[PDB]
Amino acid sequence: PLVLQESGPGLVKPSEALSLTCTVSGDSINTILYYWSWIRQPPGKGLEWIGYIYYSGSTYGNPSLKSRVTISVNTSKNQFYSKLSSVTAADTAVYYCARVPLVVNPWGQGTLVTVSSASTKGPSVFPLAPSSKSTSGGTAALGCLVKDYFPQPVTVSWNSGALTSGVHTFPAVLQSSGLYSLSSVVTVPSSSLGTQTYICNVNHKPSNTKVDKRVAPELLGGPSVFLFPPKPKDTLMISRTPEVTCVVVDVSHEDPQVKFNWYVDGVQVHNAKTKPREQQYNSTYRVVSVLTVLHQNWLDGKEYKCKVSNKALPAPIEKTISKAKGQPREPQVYTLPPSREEMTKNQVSLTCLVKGFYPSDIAVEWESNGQPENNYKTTPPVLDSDGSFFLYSKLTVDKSRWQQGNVFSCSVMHEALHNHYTQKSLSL
Amino acid sequence: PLVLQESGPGLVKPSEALSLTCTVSGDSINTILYYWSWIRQPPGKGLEWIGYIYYSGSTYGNPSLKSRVTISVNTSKNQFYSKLSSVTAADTAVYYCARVPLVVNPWGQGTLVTVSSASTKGPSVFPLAPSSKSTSGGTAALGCLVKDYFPQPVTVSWNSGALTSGVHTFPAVLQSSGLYSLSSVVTVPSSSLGTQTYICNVNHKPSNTKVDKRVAPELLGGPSVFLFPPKPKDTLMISRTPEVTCVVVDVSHEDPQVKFNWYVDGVQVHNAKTKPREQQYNSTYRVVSVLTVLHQNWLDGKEYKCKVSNKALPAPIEKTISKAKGQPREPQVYTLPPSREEMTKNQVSLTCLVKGFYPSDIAVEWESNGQPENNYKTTPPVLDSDGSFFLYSKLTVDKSRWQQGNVFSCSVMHEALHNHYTQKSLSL
Amino acid sequence: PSALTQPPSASGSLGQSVTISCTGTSSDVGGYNYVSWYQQHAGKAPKVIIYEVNKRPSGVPDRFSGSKSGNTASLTVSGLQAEDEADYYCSSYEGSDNFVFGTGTKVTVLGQPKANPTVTLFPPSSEELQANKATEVCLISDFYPGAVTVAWKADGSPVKAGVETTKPSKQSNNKYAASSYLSLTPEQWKSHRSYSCQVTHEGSTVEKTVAPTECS
Amino acid sequence: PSALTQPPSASGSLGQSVTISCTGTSSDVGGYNYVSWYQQHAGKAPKVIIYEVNKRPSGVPDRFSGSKSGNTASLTVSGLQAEDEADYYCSSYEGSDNFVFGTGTKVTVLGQPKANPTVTLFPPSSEELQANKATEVCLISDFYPGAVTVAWKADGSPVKAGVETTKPSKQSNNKYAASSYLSLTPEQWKSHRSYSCQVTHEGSTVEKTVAPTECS
Ligand SMILES: *[C@@H]1O[C@H](CO[C@H]2O[C@@H](C)[C@@H](O)[C@@H](O)[C@@H]2O)[C@@H](O[C@@H]2O[C@H](CO)[C@@H](O[C@@H]3O[C@H](CO[C@H]4O[C@H](CO)[C@@H](O)[C@H](O)[C@@H]4O[C@@H]4O[C@H](CO)[C@@H](O[C@@H]5O[C@H](CO)[C@H](O)[C@H](O[C@]6(C(=O)O)C[C@H](O)[C@@H](NC(C)=O)[C@H]([C@H](O)[C@H](O)CO)O6)[C@H]5O)[C@H](O)[C@H]4NC(C)=O)[C@@H](O)[C@H](O[C@H]4O[C@@H](CO)[C@@H](O)[C@H](O)[C@@H]4O[C@@H]4O[C@H](CO)[C@@H](O)[C@H](O)[C@H]4NC(C)=O)[C@@H]3O)[C@H](O)[C@H]2NC(C)=O)[C@H](O)[C@H]1NC(C)=O
Ligand SMILES: *[C@@H]1O[C@H](CO[C@H]2O[C@@H](C)[C@@H](O)[C@@H](O)[C@@H]2O)[C@@H](O[C@@H]2O[C@H](CO)[C@@H](O[C@@H]3O[C@H](CO[C@H]4O[C@H](CO)[C@@H](O)[C@H](O)[C@@H]4O[C@@H]4O[C@H](CO)[C@@H](O[C@@H]5O[C@H](CO)[C@H](O)[C@H](O[C@]6(C(=O)O)C[C@H](O)[C@@H](NC(C)=O)[C@H]([C@H](O)[C@H](O)CO)O6)[C@H]5O)[C@H](O)[C@H]4NC(C)=O)[C@@H](O)[C@H](O[C@H]4O[C@@H](CO)[C@@H](O)[C@H](O)[C@@H]4O[C@@H]4O[C@H](CO)[C@@H](O)[C@H](O)[C@H]4NC(C)=O)[C@@H]3O)[C@H](O)[C@H]2NC(C)=O)[C@H](O)[C@H]1NC(C)=O
Repeated sequence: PLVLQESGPGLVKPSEALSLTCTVSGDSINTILYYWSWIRQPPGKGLEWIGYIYYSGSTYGNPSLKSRVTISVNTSKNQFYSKLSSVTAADTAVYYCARVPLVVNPWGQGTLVTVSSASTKGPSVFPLAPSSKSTSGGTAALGCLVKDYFPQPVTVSWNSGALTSGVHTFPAVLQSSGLYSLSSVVTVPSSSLGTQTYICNVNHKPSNTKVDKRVAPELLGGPSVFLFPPKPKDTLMISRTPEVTCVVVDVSHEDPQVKFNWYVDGVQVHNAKTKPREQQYNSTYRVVSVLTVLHQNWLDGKEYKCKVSNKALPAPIEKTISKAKGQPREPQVYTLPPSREEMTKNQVSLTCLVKGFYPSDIAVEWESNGQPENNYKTTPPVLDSDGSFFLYSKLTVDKSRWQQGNVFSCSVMHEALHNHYTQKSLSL
Repeated sequence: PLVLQESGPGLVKPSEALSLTCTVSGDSINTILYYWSWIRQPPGKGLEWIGYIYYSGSTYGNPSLKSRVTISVNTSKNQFYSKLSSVTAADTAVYYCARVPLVVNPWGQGTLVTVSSASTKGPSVFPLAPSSKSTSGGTAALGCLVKDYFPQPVTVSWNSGALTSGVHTFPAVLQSSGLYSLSSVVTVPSSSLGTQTYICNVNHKPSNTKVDKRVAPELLGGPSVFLFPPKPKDTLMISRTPEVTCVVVDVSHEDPQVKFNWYVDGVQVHNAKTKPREQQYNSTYRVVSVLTVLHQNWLDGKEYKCKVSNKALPAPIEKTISKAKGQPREPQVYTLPPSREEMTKNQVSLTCLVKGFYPSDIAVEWESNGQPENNYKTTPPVLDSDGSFFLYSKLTVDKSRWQQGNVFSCSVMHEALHNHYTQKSLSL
Repeated sequence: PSALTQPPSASGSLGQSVTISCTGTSSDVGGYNYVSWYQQHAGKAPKVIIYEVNKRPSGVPDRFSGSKSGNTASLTVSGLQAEDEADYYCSSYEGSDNFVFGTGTKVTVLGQPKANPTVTLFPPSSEELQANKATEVCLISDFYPGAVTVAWKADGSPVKAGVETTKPSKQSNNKYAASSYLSLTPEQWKSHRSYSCQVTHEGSTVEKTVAPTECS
Repeated sequence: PSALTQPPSASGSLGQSVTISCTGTSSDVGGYNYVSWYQQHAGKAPKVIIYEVNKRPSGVPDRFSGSKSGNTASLTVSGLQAEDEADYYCSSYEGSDNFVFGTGTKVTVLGQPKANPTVTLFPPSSEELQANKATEVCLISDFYPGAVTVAWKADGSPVKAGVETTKPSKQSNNKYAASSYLSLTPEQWKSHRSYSCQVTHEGSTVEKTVAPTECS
């Protein structure tokens, strides 16, 4: 790698002498191969060429600085020379050691030719710390930046000075006050953020200030709860065991810890044999918390609750296993056959009304004969006109199979009915 | 109110003299009306009576302290007297000024008779700060408590010393070290917590330590999101305006601030005419954020997203308006009449199959004739066998109205069909 | 002098009749019919339930039937409740003014389990923070043995100086309670984010805090 | 001495042919056929696109057709892209070694809007916190006027001392940038929970922070 770096600086006042210079390490030339240039930029203006030199034998200087300039070299020592004699009021510029290729493209650091004495005092620091709001693709850019110095070059080093992959040490400023401010970004993977420690670590030897600082990103998660029935055969059977259950889902993997509170009645049961379990679901968990119920308490009009408290939830999601108020009702279970215009179709379908019911504690089904059937859709009921509930059940079969004389039985397992089940039955 | 409070204390060593006393303010007696007692409790034992006196004229002292004791009074000055002469090794007890009713029930403060010199040094403090986990009814109890002192009485005052409603200054201890620790609870309304500032504010004048501290409770809230279709007549019409919408619900009232991010494609649209609105729903809000769509972009296979970020959500709920993959399908729209066994019923019902479809971008309906009908339930479809979707639609009417010859029309507005609508039609 | 000799304990089931006694000394139970049964609840001083051999005032119910036969005076609390777990004792006069009072009977409804309340954590006050001091403390209230320990943390690790932890004894509900404190200056509290406190008590050992973190 | 006289600006629509020029001085454009067109992107030094009157190297495409007629040398960037917004300029030799270089042409694709990047907030280092000091700062980077302001807060309220805010000038993308700092000792940072900083810049005024609170 090539470097070009200048010396001789200070601030001085017109009618006496200053000698500037530039040394190079990592590419050959000085004068021998190509040429060299020196530029100047006044504070508020841009770039103007001040001289040229060749292989060794032709130095031509600018009509401002003509007859005046001397742009010389020291080939064997690889160093450059700018000894001049009368830099007046306006000549105070940003002089930089400009190697040539085919025109003037390798940039030095340069050293300032300025006019009457001067000071040297302090920097400090700034870390561009990244916005969660996403830019496109696998791009993420965070940073560092350094503020308010006097003398320039600095040593802005990333993660003590290592990780110069996706780094753009963004360029400096020389303020209207006379001060300084630059940046230094880290343009690496978005996933590799949070997963790793990144540190901005500066140093300034013109005064004495050194520094160090980090990173983090963000995205989706915040859970859901639900509460569930005991089976009605578990509750009606004196010998089989009922239970109320509290599923908490969407938990997370960065906030597991799901605590429960259990109120059988208003008075805390606390315990009974409430049993949770946290198991590795898709990229979160499924937690199944489990109360034990003695039949009667359900049947003697009891109120239940599960106040789920996880840290990912600022405020604990309560849920009452609450039944509803009432009308009687026992479903108006009448299955129905097709519109005749489906015997002009390879595939028929079958209905099963279950209207007129209160609670919405429904469990319809279908069959072919002793074994079940696979193709069905069941409506999860609408609160009716005369203050009841109703639904419709499907069985998507074949006309060919229908006229073979198949015995489809819409098994229903809803409530103020006889065997906590009633089955209406259908065929042609 | 009555007070009884004792003096004369210290620690001294057997074979010389101590004179204890008790003065009262807020009830009459001393000797004249009733009687007075003095007790003693050794460190590790309980209560034993040491003497008695009447109206004025009969002082009887204990067989331990008989012939020994003198329990006397000063009626006019309202003060009591215990001048005694030989409290040996075991006599060092918790002596307290015990007024009598019918037996020995108003408790003084008492002053300790102890044995050989003693010190006096420091307390400090403890605030019972309440558990969110609920106790039954409109009960809530928080507190304060004071620790590690030498000399006793203290001034534990609640909310600079005011709010002596539901306060139980819970009783003290005299430790095995010789030290002290008591409590002071605030048993007021549960709702009035968070809503108000409560302060525990102690003071001890035996040494010099004073103090002050507060309270808070907890319960439910943490939001939900959803994303919604443009109307297909808005998208198919070059002249009518389509749009994708992001409803965020369950927001809260303690965390309003819902920010959105909008990616039409992967590249942020940022803006378009995305318009939110926060309006006072039930005890939270409903926020309706609103993108503007030029038809074509939907139709030219575009991906959409709404990354909803509220503070009540640690991690931002993203949702992609994503369509699905494909099979063709255009619903197998065949409405069906009853099972004949419903003309033995005052009320009939009607079916409407819509099977065989891909997307689940369904919009079925019903009618009576030109005007709609009120009683219907529609299944939100099941992913079929041959890789399709299917549902069932109801219309709960009367047999009487059916045999009058009513023209029920199951209007469907699902998709790979002709008028982005097809209607199958049914009657008897 | 005389202690009125009471049965030491007596037990009854819920829905049973519990009897208690009291054997005198002439000048008291036997002398007069002025025998006085009381009911004390562990926290305060005794209430009045029976005096003068079945002579009761107001508030107290029909259930309490107490009298005297021989010089064994009796109290019968029939059809008992969960309310009646208290310290019941006999009393009586002596003449002129004085009276003798009983040695106690503990009435039980049949069968018994365990119970627990609080160990908090607290900072200084601004009354001391003013003229250089930060005295913190650690409270271990209520238990039944007289044997508890304490120890602290300061950013999670073992501390070793300036903490005075001292031994437990009895309250007005006759359970023992404990004391501790550690003393630093403003600066050392200001440098420290945490102070966690760890008590123990017979295998029930604790690293405590109600605290949901410390922050702002 | 001589500046090669270029058209000052030139504009084209996307899908149009843009031409640029360069009027010499004998010893350069007119002398030799060695006329050199360049393309500079505001952040770094110039790249090579054309030299020797339509003689180009590698990487650069078919689109760039540049040559010379009379002493007005020309560059034509046909069928332009959004990539081509850059500082294009002519050059040429003089003899022996020297060369004269152009005064620039700004090529535009037709029509233009506004843009904004960053103002952060930072504490001290532990390199100074060690031997008593807490020097904080406030950075107002990049804008186009040379007129910005700054002011701070410390727990939300107006501060008045020890802050050195000083005036903005040009960068390598030729936009101005600013500086500020305030100096306290460990103790005064340690007492203070917040330090918020407020810049302004021509009606675009700021009370900033990326910070999601301050805590632990
Ligand atoms: C993740 O994940 C996913 C995906 O992935 C997956 O995949 C697969 C394939 C695989 O792979 C795996 O792994 C993976 O993972 C997803 O997630 C998701 O998400 C979503 C959204 O986002 C959500 O949602 C939620 O959820 C819910 C649910 O529910 C249910 O259902 C389903 C279907 O069916 C299922 O599955 C689930 O789970 C559930 O279930 C349930 O559960 C429970 C528990 O777990 C159960 O129970 C039970 O039972 C019985 C009783 O009852 C039995 O018994 C048992 O056991 C016991 C008891 O019980 O207890 C034990 C004991 O101990 C005993 N005992 C004695 C006595 O002894 C016994 C035994 O038995 C012995 O043996 C005797 O001897 O027992 C139990 O366990 C139950 O059953 C079940 N259920 C049924 C039904 O069946 C849903 O639903 C929801 O919603 C809601 O929302 C919320 C919010 O935010 C709120 O607001 C509310 O809740 C709502 O709602 C409403 O409500 C009302 C009232 O309130 C009602 O009624 C209505 O209707 C409603 N409505 C509506 C409309 O809704 C939520 O949303 C979730 O989270 C998840 N999941 C799912 C499934 O979905 C995601 O994305 C992923 N990702 C990541 C990245 O991460
Ligand atoms: C509170 O509240 C409540 C109670 O209360 C109440 O009551 C009442 C009576 C009254 O009083 C009131 O006030 C109150 O408040 C409650 O709350 C609740 O909660 C729950 C639970 O917890 C929840 O849930 C959630 O949600 C959701 C919902 O959704 C829907 O639906 C419903 C029914 O229908 C409704 O209502 C709602 O809202 C919704 O709706 C929607 O919305 C939207 C917005 O807002 C709309 O849109 C629209 O449209 C169109 C378009 O498209 C139009 O257009 C408009 O406008 C516009 C636009 O658009 O844009 C504007 C613009 O600008 C323009 N443009 C242009 C171009 O120009 C235009 C215009 O038009 C012009 O004119 C032209 O010219 O436009 C818009 O706006 C839509 O439409 C609607 N929709 C419909 C459908 O229709 C549910 O759903 C959910 O769930 C889910 O879950 C989650 C979680 O956590 C997740 O995971 C997910 O999402 C799930 O799911 C799933 O998913 C999938 C996909 O992904 C699907 O597909 C499936 O299916 C599913 N599944 C399932 C199963 O689900 C959630 O959960 C909530 O939150 C609430 N709400 C409700 C309703 O529910 C509570 O509790 C209370 N409390 C307290 C204490 O606070």
